[PDB]
This record gives sequence, C-alpha cells and structure tokens, in this order.
Amino acid sequence: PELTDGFHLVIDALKLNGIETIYNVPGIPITDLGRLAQAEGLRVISFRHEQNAGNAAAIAGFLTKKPGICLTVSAPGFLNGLTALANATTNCFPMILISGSSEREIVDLQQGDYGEMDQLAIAKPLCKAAFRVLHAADIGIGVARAIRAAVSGRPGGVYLDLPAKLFSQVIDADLGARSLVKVIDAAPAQLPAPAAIARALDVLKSAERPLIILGKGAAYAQADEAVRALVEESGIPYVPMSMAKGLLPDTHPLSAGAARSTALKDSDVVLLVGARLNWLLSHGKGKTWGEPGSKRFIQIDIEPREMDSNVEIVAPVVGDIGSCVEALLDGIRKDWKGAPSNWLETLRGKREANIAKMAPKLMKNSSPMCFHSALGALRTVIKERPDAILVNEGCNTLDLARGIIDMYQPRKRLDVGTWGVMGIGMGFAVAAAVETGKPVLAVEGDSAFGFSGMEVETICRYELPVCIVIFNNNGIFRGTDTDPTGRDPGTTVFVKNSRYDKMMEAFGGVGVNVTTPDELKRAVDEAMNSGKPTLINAEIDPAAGSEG
Amino acid sequence: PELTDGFHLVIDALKLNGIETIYNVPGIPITDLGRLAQAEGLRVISFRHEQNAGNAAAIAGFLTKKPGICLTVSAPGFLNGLTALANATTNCFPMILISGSSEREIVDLQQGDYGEMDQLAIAKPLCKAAFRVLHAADIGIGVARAIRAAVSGRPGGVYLDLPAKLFSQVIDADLGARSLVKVIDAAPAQLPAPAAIARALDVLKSAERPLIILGKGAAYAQADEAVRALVEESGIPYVPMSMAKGLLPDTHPLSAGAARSTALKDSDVVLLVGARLNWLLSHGKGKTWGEPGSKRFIQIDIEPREMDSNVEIVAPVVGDIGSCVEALLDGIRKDWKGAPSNWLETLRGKREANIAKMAPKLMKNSSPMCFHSALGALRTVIKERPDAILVNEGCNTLDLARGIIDMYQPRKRLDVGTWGVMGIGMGFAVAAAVETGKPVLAVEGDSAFGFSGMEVETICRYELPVCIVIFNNNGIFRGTDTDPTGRDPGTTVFVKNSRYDKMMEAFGGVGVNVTTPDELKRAVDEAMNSGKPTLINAEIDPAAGSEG
Amino acid sequence: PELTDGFHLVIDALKLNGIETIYNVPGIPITDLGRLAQAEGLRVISFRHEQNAGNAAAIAGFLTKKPGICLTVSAPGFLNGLTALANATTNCFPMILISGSSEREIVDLQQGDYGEMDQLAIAKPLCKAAFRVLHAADIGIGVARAIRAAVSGRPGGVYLDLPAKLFSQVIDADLGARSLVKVIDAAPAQLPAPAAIARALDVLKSAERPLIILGKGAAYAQADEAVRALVEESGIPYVPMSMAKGLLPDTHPLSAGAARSTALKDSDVVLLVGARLNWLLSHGKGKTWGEPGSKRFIQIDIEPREMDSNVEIVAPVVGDIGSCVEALLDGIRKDWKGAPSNWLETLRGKREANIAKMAPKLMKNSSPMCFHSALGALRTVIKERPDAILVNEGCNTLDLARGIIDMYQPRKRLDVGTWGVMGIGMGFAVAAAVETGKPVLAVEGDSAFGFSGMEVETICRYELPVCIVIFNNNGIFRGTDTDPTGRDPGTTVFVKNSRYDKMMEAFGGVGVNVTTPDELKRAVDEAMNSGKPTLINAEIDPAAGSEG
Ligand SMILES: Nc1ncnc2c1ncn2[C@@H]1O[C@H](COP(=O)(O)OP(=O)(O)O)[C@@H](O)[C@H]1O
Ligand SMILES: Nc1ncnc2c1ncn2[C@@H]1O[C@H](COP(=O)(O)OP(=O)(O)O)[C@@H](O)[C@H]1O
Ligand SMILES: Nc1ncnc2c1ncn2[C@@H]1O[C@H](COP(=O)(O)OP(=O)(O)O)[C@@H](O)[C@H]1O
Ligand SMILES: Cc1ncc(C[n+]2csc(CCOP(=O)(O)OP(=O)(O)O)c2C)c(N)n1
Ligand SMILES: Cc1ncc(C[n+]2csc(CCOP(=O)(O)OP(=O)(O)O)c2C)c(N)n1
Ligand SMILES: Cc1ncc(C[n+]2csc(CCOP(=O)(O)OP(=O)(O)O)c2C)c(N)n1
Ligand SMILES: [Mg+2]
Ligand SMILES: [Mg+2]
Ligand SMILES: [Mg+2]
Repeated sequence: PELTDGFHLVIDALKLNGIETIYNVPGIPITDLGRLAQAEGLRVISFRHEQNAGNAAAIAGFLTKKPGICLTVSAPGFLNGLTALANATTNCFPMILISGSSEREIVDLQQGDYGEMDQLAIAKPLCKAAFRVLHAADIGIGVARAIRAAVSGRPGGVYLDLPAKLFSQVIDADLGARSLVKVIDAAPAQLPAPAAIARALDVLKSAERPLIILGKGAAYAQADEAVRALVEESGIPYVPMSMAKGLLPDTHPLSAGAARSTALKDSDVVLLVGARLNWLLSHGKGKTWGEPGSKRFIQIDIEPREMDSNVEIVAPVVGDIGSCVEALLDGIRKDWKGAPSNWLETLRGKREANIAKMAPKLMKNSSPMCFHSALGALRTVIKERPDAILVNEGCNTLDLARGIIDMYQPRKRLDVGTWGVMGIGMGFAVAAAVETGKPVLAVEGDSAFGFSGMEVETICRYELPVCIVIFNNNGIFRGTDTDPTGRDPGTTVFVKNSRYDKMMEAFGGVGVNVTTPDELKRAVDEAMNSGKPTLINAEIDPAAGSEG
Repeated sequence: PELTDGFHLVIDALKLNGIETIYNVPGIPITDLGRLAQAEGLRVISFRHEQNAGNAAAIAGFLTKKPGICLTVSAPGFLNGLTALANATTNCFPMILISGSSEREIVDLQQGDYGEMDQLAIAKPLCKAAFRVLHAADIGIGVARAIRAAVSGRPGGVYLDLPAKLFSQVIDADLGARSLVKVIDAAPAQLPAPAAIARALDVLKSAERPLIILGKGAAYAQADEAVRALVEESGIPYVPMSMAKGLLPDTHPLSAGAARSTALKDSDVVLLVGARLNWLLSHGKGKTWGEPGSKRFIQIDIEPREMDSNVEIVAPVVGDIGSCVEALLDGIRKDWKGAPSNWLETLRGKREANIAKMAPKLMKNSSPMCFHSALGALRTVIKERPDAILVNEGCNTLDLARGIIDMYQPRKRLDVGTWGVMGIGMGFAVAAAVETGKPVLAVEGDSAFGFSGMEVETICRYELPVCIVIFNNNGIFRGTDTDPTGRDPGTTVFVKNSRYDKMMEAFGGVGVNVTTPDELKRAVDEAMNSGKPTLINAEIDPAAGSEG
Repeated sequence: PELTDGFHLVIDALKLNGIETIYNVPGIPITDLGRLAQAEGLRVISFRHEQNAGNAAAIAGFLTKKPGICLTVSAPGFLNGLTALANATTNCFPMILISGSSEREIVDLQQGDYGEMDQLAIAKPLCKAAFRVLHAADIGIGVARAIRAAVSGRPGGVYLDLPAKLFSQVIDADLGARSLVKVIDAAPAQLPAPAAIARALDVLKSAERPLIILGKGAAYAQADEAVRALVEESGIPYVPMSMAKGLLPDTHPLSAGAARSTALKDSDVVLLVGARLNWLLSHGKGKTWGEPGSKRFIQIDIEPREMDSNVEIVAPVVGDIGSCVEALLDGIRKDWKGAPSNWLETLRGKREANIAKMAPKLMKNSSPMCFHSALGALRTVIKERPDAILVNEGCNTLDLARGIIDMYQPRKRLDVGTWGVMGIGMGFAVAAAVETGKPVLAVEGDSAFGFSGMEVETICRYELPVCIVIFNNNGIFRGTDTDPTGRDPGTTVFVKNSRYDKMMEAFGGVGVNVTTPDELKRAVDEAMNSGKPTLINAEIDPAAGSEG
C-alpha cells in the first residue's frame, strides 16, 4: 500500500505540533530534509553559520512560548548550534536543536566516520535534555519528548539527534501516521499552594518599602494583563530587568527603573517575578541591597530549585507566573491596605532627578557624536514606533541604550541575556522579523556586530524589515587603545573609520553613513517606513564611553 | 622585595617556552592579559569571533610544531573557542585554548555568576586534555603541562583554565621566576623496535604492487628529506592525502595521485605514513580497496591505538614519523630488490590518461566562468609562486582545487581537514600570514566564506598579505535551487550576484570583481605581488559543479 | 569573639533542617565530622561498604520524604556511594551524598592528590544535582540547595562535595549562625490546572472498563487517605505496582492485582498514579496492553517531561499526587455515575480463578522445601504483622514473594526497584529499622545477599530488629548448573549448603537453619517477637523456580 519515510515523518510531526519555521544551515545529511520541509509549507531560513541559526531559534522560543527549531549538520555544524543551544538553556528560552548524525556503529567504535561525534553524549552537559531517534516509528514520540522538555518546567534548549539512516527508513504510511503524537498541554499550568500565597501576602503587607522586580521570565510568561494588574492594584513600585522592559510602559508612574539603585538599597520586601538573584542583581549580597539582614524576598518561579540558590527566601512561591500572580492578585483584591506613599514619593523624586541629569546629554549635539546624543534619536524612534522590536548588544552601546531607550510594549527588547553574549544580534534580528512581522531596529556595537556580521546577507536574502544601526567607535569599549611597541594596532581597536554600510551594499541592502543625530533619525525613519534591509554606519566618538 | 602577579607569570611562562603569538578576542577577564603581552613583545592578533581565533591557533600549531595559543573570555567566548579546539583535536593539531573563568565558589554552587560555567568540566569531553590553575605559584607548571599535552604523543588541543582571581594574586618576584618551567623535550622522539621494522620490511619486499600513502601526519612531522628519500630510493609509488600535497612535489614521477582509484584498488601492500584509515580512505573497506582480503597494511603512527582501528594491520610501527621512516629507510638501503616495473608503468598509464582528460576542461572558455577554467589559472599561480600558502575550503571549490592545483613545497595547503569543517578559511589565512611570512592565496566557496568572512576586517587591520578569491556561484554546491512554493529563496542559494569585494572595501582592503580566467590571473598576480589585502569576487556558473 | 568552624556549620545546617540520622563509612577527611555529628545528638550509622550506606540513605528518603544522608570519603568511597546515589535517582528517592574531597588546586591540575578526583564533575552525569562548597559562609546555602534539589520536583539523589579545606575554616560564630538556612516549603505542593482535571474526568467518565494503576510514586507521596478514597469512591478496580502494595490492603475487594493480565489487556482507560510506563509496564506496548489503539491513558505525575515518554497520554495531569488525587476526588464527589459493574465482576472472577491455581503450591510440602511453600509461611507472618517492614530481593525469591505475600499497610515493601539492583537488602534493612523503629523481615536470595551480606555485622552492632531469611537454593536462579569440563563449579552456583546462619552468629546474632515451612514459621515468629538480630538459613530445592 502507501509508504512513508523518516524524512516525511519528521516534517509531519513538526507541522502537527504547530511548528511553522525552521532555521538551519544545509549540508550532509540534512539537505533534503530542509528541502522537503520547504515543499511541505514550512518556512526555511538558511544562515551563514549554525550559531546564528541557533540564536534565531532561541529568541523565537522567547517570543512565541513554542520551541524554536534549529536544524544542523553532523559534528562541526552541531557544535556551532550547541553553543547557541547552551545559551538558550542559560536564558530559559525554549528551543530544539535538530542535528544530523553519522553512522552509529562507526562512531561507537570511533573509527573516524564523516562528521563523527557522539552528539548525544556531547550535548547533554550543555543543554536541558537530549534524545536520539533510531527507528522511524519512534519519530513521533521523539519529537513529542523534545517539545515537552523544551517548554515545560523551566524552559530550555533540547537536542534531538537524527542519524542519517533514520531518514531513509520506510514504513507503512497508515502506521506512521498513527505513530505521530500531537502534544497535549506541552507547557502545563502549575498552581501554587494557598499556604504559600498566604505566606507571601503576609510578608508583602508588612512592608514599609516594598518593591516588585519583573524579570524576563515574567515577560516570557505572557500574562501581561495579570502582571500589570498586580503592579497597579497593589500600588507597589517595580523595577524591570532588561528584557522585561515594556511589559509595563517604562514611563509608568510606578516604574522605579530610573531609580534602580535606591529601590534596591532601601527596600525591605522584594517580590521577584521570574527574575533570578544572579550577577545581574548582585546575588542579593553587597551594598546594592543595603545592610545585611535588611531584605526579605518573595519569589515566583516555576523551578523550585531556584529558591535559596543565593540567599534566604522567606516566601517561595512555585508555579507558573500566570497562575501565581493571579493568586496573589486575588488575595490583594480581597484585602490590601496600600503601598506606603512615602516609598512612592522617595522613588518618584529620585527618578525625576536622574532623568533631569540625563536630559542635557541627549540634546548635546557635538562632533563627533557621543553615545547619548545618538541614543536620544533612537529613543524617539521607539517612542514613535512602540510596536517595533529592538535588538541590542554591545557594552556602551548596550548599557546606555538600556537606560535611555524606553520600551512601551512587552517582549520588544532582545539583548545579550544571562551569559552576556556578543553575537546574538543578527540571529535575533532575523527571528524577530520572521516570527512577528514587526519592524526590527538592531542597535549594535561595532565589536558586537562582528561576531555575527555575515548574516546581513541572510537578512537581505529574505527581504526582512531590519534596520541595523552600528555605533562605530572603532573598537571594544573605546577606540583609543594603542600598541606600546608601535608595531600593531591596539588589542581592542578595529580598522579606523570602517564603513559597514558598504558591507551591506555588497548584498543588495541599503547602506547609509551618518555623523549627527538628525542624520541618524532621518535614516532610521526612511528604513523603518520602507521595510527594506538597511545598515546605518553611525560614527561615534572613539573617546566617549567607558572601559567596562 | 619586588613583587609580581599572575598577569606577568602567565606571559613570562609563555615567553620562556617560545610562544611568540597570541590569537584572541579581548574582554572580561582577559583584556589586560592581552595588553601586557603586547607590552612584553608578543604579537596579539584580535579577531571578530573566537572560533576563527582558535582555527588560527590550530593551523599555527600544524605549521610550527609548537602549540598555538588562543586566549578567550569566559563561557560564551570559551564555547566559541572550544569548537575550534575540538577540531584541532580531530586533526592532531597542537593547540592550547586559554580562557578566563569566573569565581570558583559561585560556579561550584551554580549561583549564576558572570559567564558562569565549569569550563574545565565542559572542556574535557571535547579536547585532548584540560587543566585549571588556582594558585599563582603553579602557573609555570600549569603552562608546562599544557604544552607537553599539546605537542607530545598524538598532538591535539588543550584547555587551560585561568580563574580571574589568579591574575590578581601577588607573590614574590624571585619566587615566581623560579616557578616557571622551560619544557625539556616537549615532543620527544619515539623510536620503533627493530623487530617491528623487520616485520614491515618483510611485508614490503613481498609486495608485487606496493603503495605508499602520505598523510598530513607525515607533513606535520617535518621529516621532509627522510620521507622523500623513503619514496625515491624504494621506487614505490605514493598517493598524497589532501594536506600532504607538496611534501613531495605533486608532479613527482612516482606520484600516483592522478591514478588514485587504481592505486588503491589494485595494490597489495599499502604503507600508511601518518594517515588514518577513516572516511577519507573509506575505512579500508569496500570497492575502493579492491576485493576483501587483498590488502596488507603497514602503518606508521605515533598513536599505538590507531592500529586495528578499522581493519587488521599486519605490520604496525609505533613511533614518531621521523624515527620510523629513517629506520625503515636503513632496512631498504641494506636489502631491497626495487619496485616491480610493470606496476609503476601501469600507474603511469592511468595517470597520463586522467591528466589528458582534465586538460580540455582547464582551457575551455565559457560565460559564465566554470570551476575548471578558473582553477586552471590558479594552478598556474601556485606553480609560479611555489612557496606561497594555499587556504582552500568549500565543496566544488574544495574538491576540484585539490585535484587541479598542484603543490610543490610541504605544508603549503590548508583545507577543511578531518571533520570537513566550513569556517576555517579566514582563521587559517590569518595564522598562515602571521606565522610564516609567506603570501596567502585563500580560495573560498561563497558558502564556506560566509562562516568566517567577517574576519576580512582582521586581515585588513594587520595588513596581512592575503589574497582571497571567492568562487561566487550564488550558493551551496549550486545556485539554481528554488522554493517550490515560490515564497522564499531556495534553501541552498544566496543573494544572486553578491559583490563580496564591496565588503572588503568596507575595511580599506582591495576589492576586485572578475569574470574570466584571464582576469582572475591578473588580479591574483597584482594582489600577491603588491602584498596588499585583497578580496577577488569571481563569478562562477551557477549551474556548474556537482549537486552533492 | 566566639568562633565557629566548618565542621560545626555543616552539622548545625543539617540539624536545623530536621536531619537526625547519618549513614556513613568513616575515613579521611570526614572521620571527625561523623564524630561531631554523634556528639551533637545525630545518630551516626557506620557501614562496611559505602554502597550499602548509600542504599540505606536512599530508602530512608522514600520512607520519610526527607533526604537520606550518606557521608562518604574521597574518590574511592565517593564512587561507592555514587553508585547508590545513581540508583536513588533512578527510583526517585530523596538522598544527599556528602563526600569529602581533596585539595582543589592539586586536583584541578591532576597532579596525583590523595583521592584525587573532580567529584563534582564525575557525579553530575549520574545524579539529579551536584554542588560544591568552597567557603564556610556558603555551607548554609549549600545545604539548602542540596535539600531543595533532593525532595522538590521529581525527588532524586543529590551530591554535595565538601573539600577538606572547608571543614577547618574558622569564621565568627554569630556570622555563621546567621548564614544558615532553614528551608521553607522544601517540597512545595504543585496543584494541577482545572482544565487538566476536567479533561481527565471526562476521559474517566467515558470508560467502559476503567483501571487505576498505583505506582510507588503514589506510595511515596503519603496521600494515603486521598488515594484510598479515590479508589473506593470511584469503584474503579486498581492494580498496585511492587512498592505500592499495601497502600490499600492487597486483599481489598477492588484490587485486580491477582487478575493483572486481564486488567491490563482488556481495559480501555488507565489512570496512572505515580507509575511510569517503562519495562515494568511493558512500555505501554505489545499484547500486554491488548490491541494497538485500545488504550487511553490518564497520568498523574510531578514530572511534566514524563508524559508521552513511551506512548501518547491523552490526559496528562501534572502536579504532586496529593493535590491531583484530591482534585480528581473532588469532581467525582460532585458528579460520577459509578464504575461499570460488568468490569468488576469480570475481574473478580479472574482474581478468584487465578488465586485457585496458586493455592495448591503454597501448601505443597515436599522435601526439599520449594519456593511457594516457604513463602506461604512468610505470607502468614506479614498478615499477622502488618506494621513490619518487608525487604525483598533476588529473582525467584523476588518474583514469587511479590505475588504470594500480601501487604496491608503503605510503604512496608522495599525491593530491588526500577533498576532491579541486587545489594539493596542489607542497606535497606538497616535504614528501615532505624527510620521506622518497626520489625524488619528481609526475604533474600543467596545470590542477592552476597552483594551486601557483610552488613549483617552492622545489623548486629546496632542491635536492630531485623530478621533475615536466606532462600538458599545454592545459586543464581537455580543451583543445578555445572561445568561441562568438570574442573570448576558452575558459573551460577555457590558453595553447597552455605551456612549463612553460622555467619550471622560470628557477630553475636542468632542463627537458625530450617528445612520445612513450619520450621521457618516458628523461627521467624521467635526472631520477630524478640527483636534480636537473626538470620534464618532456609534450605530451598535447588531445582525449583525458573532461570533467565
Ligand atoms: N512560565 C514561567 N513561569 C514561571 N517562572 C518562569 C517561567 N518562565 C521562566 N521562568 C523563570 O524566570 C526566571 C528568569 O530568570 P532571569 O532569566 O535571570 O530573568 P532576568 O535575567 O530578566 O532577571 C528563571 O528562573 C525561570 O525559571
Ligand atoms: N609527529 C607524528 N609522528 C607520527 N605520527 C603522527 C605525528 N603527528 C601526527 N601523527 C599521526 O598522523 C595521523 C593523521 O591522521 P589524518 O589526520 O587522518 O591524516 P590525513 O587526514 O591526511 O590522512 C594521526 O593518526 C596522528 O596520530
Ligand atoms: N510527590 C509526587 N507527586 C507526583 N508524582 C510523583 C511524586 N513522587 C514521585 N512521583 C512520580 O512517581 C513516578 C514513579 O514511577 P515508578 O518509579 O516507575 O513507580 P513504580 O516503579 O511503582 O512504577 C515517577 O514518574 C515520579 O515522577
Ligand atoms: C562571545 C563573547 N565574546 C567576548 C565577550 C566580551 N565582551 C563583552 S562586551 C564586548 C564588546 C563591547 O564592545 P562594542 O560591541 O564595540 O560596544 P561599545 O562598548 O564599544 O559601545 C565584548 C567583546 C562577550 N561578552 N561575549
Ligand atoms: C560547519 C559546517 N556546516 C555545514 C557543512 C555542510 N557543507 C558541506 S560543504 C558546504 C559548503 C559548500 O558550498 P560552497 O562553500 O559555496 O562551495 P561550492 O560547492 O558552491 O563551490 C557545506 C555548508 C559543513 N561541512 N560544515
Ligand atoms: C548488581 C546486580 N548484579 C547482577 C544482577 C543480575 N541478577 C539478576 S537476579 C540475580 C540473582 C538471582 O539469584 P538469587 O539472588 O539467589 O535468587 P533466586 O532466584 O535463586 O531465588 C542476579 C545476579 C543484578 N540484577 N544486579
Ligand atoms: Mg565599539
Ligand atoms: Mg558556492
Ligand atoms: Mg538463589
């Protein structure tokens, strides 16, 4: 009768579970797998490097709460994708790295097969889960296992190994169709115990200076209405982490973002909503949090092992952010005195003061452009385009764009994440445009852009509405370092006055060079209104910024 | 008295053992280490991605027989360099991956440190050896162990973990000097037992159709005149593997490289000199080697475990290739009746027949230009510049240049190696220029170039004598595949008529576009005579080549 | 002021979190730690082999829902305990392996330290979590991380590495006390989504022949009242897995355990309660589960990744068993038409018929005594002592005892578990006596007893009320195999008539040798009435049973 093969079973299983996009790099043994995927209706985005394909799948999971799919080749390409898979596991982004595998009997004897590697054994230390499928009748379960492990609990990167012999296996079509699995409740809701919610309300009500910390886990949870209702109805000031910006508008009257240091030092009870007390929050120790013993933490997290990871947590609340926030909110709507207005006014005054010190730098046109004057232009662009996605990476380009550029809608800012990775830029830009269809503004340091620069060709090839702004200051941090022996360039500088706009022109994209904030503002508007792939080489003062 | 620190002990340990070059990417916590190396006289080449820095270190080890040094950054950058470190282990290239790491007490408890990763534990499954240095007094011993493990036995990649607190430690300067170790016999000679040489000669004399196969291990050994004497004085025909080309000149009268399939099929005794019976030699099984049981193998390898890896080896000879071929040459000099005449003259038959079949394809003009006609010009360049270095990667551009371009001096060709990696090009080109001082011809496929093309800025920054030729056929293998749904481009194509030469001009380099073999020869000759960094975009027929 | 050290901080951290018993084997560097633990009130149990101390800590966690503590020694003893730690992770038992480790700077360079091993990196691929504490101020958080990982989520074995340098560090006593963490909600409740509960009930209400399967996860949860109510109020027949026997009395009228084949083969909807569809349930595949597509599974489990692991689960319920069973039970009390009576009467007939065939063998008293008749005596013992603990391991001794001996109270049967490990017997028996204070009856095969028999001295030394019954059939499976060459004993046999009773008396315990079921009965009653350590050597027909 009718027959099917491993090629079609893999594709049929992915389509059955809502997968629409495959980021990949072709080659042996997965070339015809990607072709069949494209012929079956899936959109296939081919990159110049598997790591950039993996970065796209990673941020795609963050944007969609569905696992981003990265398909790669044996050993060398698998390793390029595994580095992105490890970064996805670090940031709690759901993702499935699918990779071709060589002949199992040669690899297990280490006889030197083509692209030889026990990729299953190599992947496990660096990701959340790893599975290998040897039989075509198990492709449905294998994909189902990979999806569950990627989106359930704490989301993360999963590795799905498919040996080349699997694709050519042939079984009965009706048998294979019944073997496919459409996953029921891939990321199930987990509700907290009422005894834990009651303990959290008790601590929260006792606070003289409470504070909510919104992490990117709260943004990933996509409980926007519930999270915002928790902030407003409680009246407690909040501070968003980098990728939680825009969940509430960064100009919200309860936002203490421009007063982050005071809100963290002077608070007494802190509510962590999908935010880890890691290096980004000084591990809960030091002067950042005031004197030892002055803090009490309530924590909302799907992973119960994250509790007591750094300091004592008196009110652990385990469950998905959607279910736990609504449980806290339902306890607040039935009983809540109010946040002390003294704490509100202290943060509001210090916030306005910091914004006042910031305002002159934004309107300080000078030659050459400083970081502040250029970001003042891009901040207005985002304010005028609150639906656009902002990719951002670098050091000065990153740390200053985070504090200057206000976000207004959730999940619109995508940056270096937990490992502080340089190289996420162009891969994130491709996935942001592919997944959402919104315009992407990619604010890049010139050192950060170089880690993934060749993907501007991929951006051009698929005609994506990405506007790349390179803060060209001729180096890492600054461009003033020099060789004391007078023989080489500096360890941290690049070719002086590099014209990255000419690099974009090499692939049919728009290339612009600007030297003033107004020239930058006009060039960005032209690019984001037209939707054409654009790279804007912006000249930044090589002396401005910091070495850190 | 005077004090020193871990920053200086690390440099003084590397200086003491002959390290002259550091390939790296600056950042936390190793930026000051790279600046001090510049101040202490080492050459620091800073790349745009860490993988290309490590690819440079791997090929620099192959060229120098001294370990190549890649200095990287914590976890995100360590993983980027670890990929190339694993490739060096696969190709037996001596290399040391030096990476900073975070606080040991925060990573041990997995509390989310800056760039958190137990890089020692993660490196061990992927490289030859891994070490971590906690105390400054052990920096010298740590560097010693890293060097010995890198160059001794079968060479390979070594990871050296330096925690950030190690640099800041301060000890007595005189005590620190007496802690440094100048390694004695880092790669010692290993001489084979006479009874194993005798077993080999008995098998060799019994041969009626003997064959020598020179692998890149023999080219790495730098026993050139001995290896050549073994070939010429025994009269036995030889077949050179890819990167063993040029060890003997490829037009040598004893070369059966143009009769490779006949030499491998009909021979009865094969002498492997630093060559593994892996996928590159069909694992010693199948029709490539004629009928089963018709082969007896003599294998010369430093690794005793390489024997009997795939098929039975009747005459194993374990030791460094220098000591082994010389001991084998003495036995031949004392007792050898020559090589059977009709076997050498049968190979000359198929050799001259295959070359004559190739000739009309090297002179056939076409529009667009094909692979064979363009490589016929590049073959003349290498013949006219016989001491220039050839870097070559791709698929059609790789396999066709390997058979068309003849090398004349040893260690002059650097290609994808054992894993078939794409992305080594610009890294190998940088190291070849820096380590040797020779000119570099980089023959690249457009897909292969994309994996590492961003480093053309590094090629320009240090003004290295690199001439890049992109075989632009608009995609992988071919440039004709299309999306059957007509929505996106095909999975294996790129932006049609991409002008990579414009990208080179973005960083100050020379950019040329050529369309004929005659134009290609002029541009290469001008670039390699001037020594200026140059990228030549060669338009290749999108329909030429092989689809696989 | 007042000072404290790492020794006291480790002990006080365990005492603060409710730890009361430490299973260990003393040595360098943890000898003085165990001494301090005993001096500080904790009960320290010293074994003859670390693997048996770990097996004690493993089943101790299953019995108490608090992690069992094994203290071991560097590398060689760590590896012994790690083997038990891996098995605890396989069986989802909460357990912490605390090992001392060598000098970190010497191990990191692999210089050959006393007990040199990176025990953190070795334990990670074999257990659920692993941490290493370097500073005394992190001992409190370190213990809190080990406890949370051990009991929360799917419980499992955790490794806690304590370098020897840690124990001797001295800090302020008030600073040290404030650094301790008393874990809040170490194993939090996880409530299921109402929509998931609605889906399960609807699938349940549509069942013509529903079946409940209770796994040892339901026994571990200690929701005995809720689980018994779910079965008795729904009227659905249930099948208990091995260590779930007794949760409901094995003679409960709703039990179909004596009709297991018909229940598993002919049912249509199967509610798994803490049971995995693994080898012990034929992976939900094959004739065991009837015809393909005749089954629909509801699964209650705390691990969301366990769903769809073998076959498709149409109704996954994710949460702790206490919350999910109560959630199911709440809806059943609102609307439930009652279980189909034809399904009950069909199974009740099969249960009556099956027990009839087992009946004659249970009282067939031949000479030598056979497996069925001897276990028939021990089946009477457990009925008369429903509060006593049963430990059971072997092959024939395991399978037949599992089916013949009925359990009447929850968590009284402790057997080989998920991996089928031989050697859990004596370690489990020590933990069961110490943790529960109840009489322990250990039914052992002579081959299984050899994996841990040396621990009978541990039983005697601590005067534990353990009654050991060795089923001495003189070999593995059977004692009839011989050497076909007539030189050695058979590969599977032992010394004929080995007097394990006279071995017990070598350490002060009571030893008996019985040959009839009544002799076994009178000896077991006498042993368990007195509470003295006793071993009965029961002479079993060497030809009885099966093999393989
Ligand atoms: N759906 C979810 N429900 C609850 N917690 C979540 C969910 N998704 C992610 N998290 C938690 O969010 C936390 C994010 O921590 P981090 O990634 O450090 O946020 P940021 O880095 O913005 O502070 C992780 O601990 C993760 O477990
Ligand atoms: N100095 C040396 N002396 C002897 N054998 C060596 C030396 N350096 C490398 N080798 C051997 O060379 C062999 C190269 O195998 P391969 O890398 O497969 O060469 P190719 O790929 O050109 O055949 C390896 O087995 C390695 O052990
Ligand atoms: N507290 C709990 N709440 C829910 N499920 C649990 C709990 N403790 C253990 N489990 C589940 O119990 C299951 C045990 O499966 P198994 O160990 O195979 O039981 P048996 O061996 O009787 O089948 C595991 O999947 C584990 O996740
Ligand atoms: C993969 C990786 N490699 C290296 C680093 C170290 N690093 C941190 S920031 C940075 C570059 C910062 O320079 P740039 O992108 O030009 O932004 P600027 O500060 O100059 O505005 C680097 C290389 C890193 N974080 N990740
Ligand atoms: C890291 C890695 N990714 C993917 C592959 C699969 N692969 C094999 S050859 C090749 C590129 C061939 O295209 P090109 O470089 O343009 O040479 P051409 O055949 O077009 O002349 C690729 C991507 C690989 N070998 N390595
Ligand atoms: C650690 C370990 N080693 C080996 C085995 C293999 N094995 C399974 S059952 C068994 C012994 C069965 O013989 P016995 O314990 O005497 O019980 P009997 O069947 O004779 O009643 C063994 C060795 C195992 N399950 N575990
Ligand atoms: Mg910069
Ligand atoms: Mg190409
Ligand atoms: Mg036995």
